[PDB]
Amino acid sequence: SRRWFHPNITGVEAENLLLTRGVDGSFLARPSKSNPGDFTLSVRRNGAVTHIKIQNTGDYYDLYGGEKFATLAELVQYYMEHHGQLKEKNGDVIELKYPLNCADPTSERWFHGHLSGKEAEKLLTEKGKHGSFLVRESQSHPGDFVLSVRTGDGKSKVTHVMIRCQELKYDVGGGERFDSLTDLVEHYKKNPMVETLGTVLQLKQPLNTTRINAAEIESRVRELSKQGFWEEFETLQQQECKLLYSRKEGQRQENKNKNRYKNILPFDHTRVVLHDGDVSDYINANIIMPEFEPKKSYIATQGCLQNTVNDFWRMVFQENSRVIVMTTKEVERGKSKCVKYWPDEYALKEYGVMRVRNVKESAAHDYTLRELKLSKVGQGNTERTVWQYHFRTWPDHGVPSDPGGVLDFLEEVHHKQESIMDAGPVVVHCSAGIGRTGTFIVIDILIDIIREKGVDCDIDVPKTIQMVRSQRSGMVQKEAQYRFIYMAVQHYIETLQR
Repeated sequence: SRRWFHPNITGVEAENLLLTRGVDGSFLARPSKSNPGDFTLSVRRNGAVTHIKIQNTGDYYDLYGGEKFATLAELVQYYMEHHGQLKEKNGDVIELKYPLNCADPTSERWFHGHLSGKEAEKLLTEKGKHGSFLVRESQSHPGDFVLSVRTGDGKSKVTHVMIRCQELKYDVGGGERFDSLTDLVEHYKKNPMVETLGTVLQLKQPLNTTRINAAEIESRVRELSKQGFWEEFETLQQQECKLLYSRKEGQRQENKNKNRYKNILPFDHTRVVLHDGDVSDYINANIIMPEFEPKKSYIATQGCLQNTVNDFWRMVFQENSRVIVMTTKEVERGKSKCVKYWPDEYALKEYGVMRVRNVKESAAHDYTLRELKLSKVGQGNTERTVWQYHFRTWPDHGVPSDPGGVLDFLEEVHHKQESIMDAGPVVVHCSAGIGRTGTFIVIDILIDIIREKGVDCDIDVPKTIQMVRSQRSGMVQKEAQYRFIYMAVQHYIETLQR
């Protein structure tokens, strides 16, 4: 439902498109062909198109020479409405007014392309349930399309609705003619077709094409590497307009300086709220609570700023967290991604009301473990041990070339968490708390399913990531992190089968 994203036009085609069926204020987004992994926002201005470059780093999105953002959709939403203002060479505003929509269905979850009617029915027979649907290119073979829906031994059935494609518009056989399959699908999702005898063709969810058996990940990763990692990742990105929840508190003027990046904010419905303060209730952090159709939870947060060290420790104590995961080096590559928030070994420091004492550091190859004792000043007895696992060897660009460093790291983290009864959520941070942080948390979630349920269980990487992204914006930034997640689960899986 991210309709203004054109998954493969050329920037030249994007110009003529904006100049012919757009007006001043029209815009679209497309992936950059010249800068793989980055994006171009094309905008019509004074009857001319300008192209704004957006870099997707492993930590955020970077409007070149401007602000950083968690997702494309949050970036567009910012300028279309909430605050924003995007300015010219001098100081004249470039206004984003009118999304120019794309008709390409190839990235949509429900779209399957070349597919027979008997293979679709088998797919819906097998993995589907009530309301599961898919859209394939026409059997009876014209150049039309077929909507296959599963409704309802004979209690269930698959119904095939044909979709006419006539002079660049789509329909079933009566009613409205739509500019794209996506508009058609969204329309008849909201207004279900009814059969002559009353059967309601509800469209409740596209047929799941991404869930696999965990024991079978080696073959799926093979298929994905030959359908493929990039297409699967783009299909997930195409779902980000469903995740534009409000971030008002982080947007309050009093909280602006508590964000390392002003537009990378915690969702209100999941943010960590600091109690018993002096505002003083705000930290850029979200509970991540995995849910699927007794568990381990996480706090995803940014790296401390100088003025937020004390609230970070307020958070750790309040939430009874006993394990921190730091995914960024102590000295990175010149610019601070996190202010040091822990004492040196055998030292101790007060942080506001909070006292912490570094009891011991164990140096491993890929990480340092710091044993810290946190307590409220004046009230030793509120004291508890917090174990800081500082991951040291994550590369500065890209992901690690082997995930064995991360897996051993997370194994230690998991056993420590398990050793403390009723420990609160594991704290995880990186620079903005979404990219690297998102990668570590998703990996640990999937590995946890396999630890409980064993190797004969169902895992679904895109849906797990979408579930995480509804609790903090832009979790898991790039395709290389996405592949890393599959790779990490694979090597974990071929260690239990051993």
